[PDB]
Amino acid sequence: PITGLVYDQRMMLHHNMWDSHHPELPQRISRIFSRHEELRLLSRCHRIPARLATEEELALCHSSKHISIIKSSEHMKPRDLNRLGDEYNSIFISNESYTCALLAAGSCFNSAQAILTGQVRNAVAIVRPPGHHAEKDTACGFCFFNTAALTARYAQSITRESLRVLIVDWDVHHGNGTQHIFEEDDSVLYISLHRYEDGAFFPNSEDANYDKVGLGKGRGYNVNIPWNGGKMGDPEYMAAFHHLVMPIAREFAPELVLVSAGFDAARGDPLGGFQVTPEGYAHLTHQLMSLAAGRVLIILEGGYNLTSISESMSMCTSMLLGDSPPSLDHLTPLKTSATVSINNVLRAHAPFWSSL
Ligand SMILES: O=C(NNC(=O)C(F)F)c1cnc(NCc2ccccc2)nc1
Ligand SMILES: [K+]
Ligand SMILES: [K+]
Ligand SMILES: [Zn+2]
Repeated sequence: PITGLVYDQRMMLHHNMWDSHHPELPQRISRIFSRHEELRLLSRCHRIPARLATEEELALCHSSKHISIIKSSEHMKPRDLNRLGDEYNSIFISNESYTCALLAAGSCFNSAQAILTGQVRNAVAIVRPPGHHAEKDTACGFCFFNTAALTARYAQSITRESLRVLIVDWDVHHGNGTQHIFEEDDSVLYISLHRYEDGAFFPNSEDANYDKVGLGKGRGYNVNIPWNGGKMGDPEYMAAFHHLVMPIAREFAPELVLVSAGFDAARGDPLGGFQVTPEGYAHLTHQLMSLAAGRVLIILEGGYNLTSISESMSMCTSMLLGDSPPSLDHLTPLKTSATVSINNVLRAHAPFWSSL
């Protein structure tokens, strides 16, 4: 019963040279690492090394053009870097960005390999830049390559092509990239909870609504749980897991669970406006550990309050290590709109999931 942990300080070299206080800070990953140290969680984990993804690995989800453009930024002067970054929605680029993104992806491949070969039971990946907004052909929302989507394909590449991978994306934003990449795929079940506001929240697309259930062979294998009109917190997320995430996941019977674990739904986050607590995140993790024979990989996505994300992700790792869930606060009655969101998803997915 071993928990893997990957962290490599080289991943802080990706930085914003015009706005050094941009919220996607290098010290996001070092602060999470430090909090694992001072909670004495780090020494309880088995350290998994980082590595670069290869270009061939990137091609599992991304076009050759996009790979070549981000790759070319390593040798760019600042004027090129600022101009290229401005070609995307919410991207900054430095000469180190490409390498950091390769390290983020490769760190997760190694963690997935360790899980799948039984060297560890589960694992946590403290990586940046994040991934779930990255599309097949473009960068977006602080993400260059879709680390979680790539890890699901990497996992299938070292097992069998049809390995059932569940991606739970509890970052406060919709994983537009992850949805698109697997939208026609029934071997990767994508479940995202996100602040939506009828499309008035980044990434600002109706693709995130509950009626997008997947396409072609993938119909039923895309589950959007969109939040509207309400500062959601632990009661709402517990309810979504009880009514939607856990029943669908158990029916799917994944062989590997990837968490796109953004922590910007956390209490205190400057962008998300939500109030999921560190103990809420522990319970969400503890619940996901009842799937896939405990084979869970927690991948850092967003989350921008350094104290909030450090405590929040440390508590997830505590659950991975087998610690008992901390007690939740008395769960207030669900915001009315949250009940409406859950009922809309239930109606959308009852046709495909008999457990609903
Ligand atoms: O937090 C986000 N996405 N969630 C993730 O996990 C990500 F890290 F992969 C996010 C992405 N883009 C934006 N654009 C707007 C804006 C840019 C700069 C500052 C403040 C706002 N916003 C929020
Ligand atoms: K999400
Ligand atoms: K899918
Ligand atoms: Zn986010």
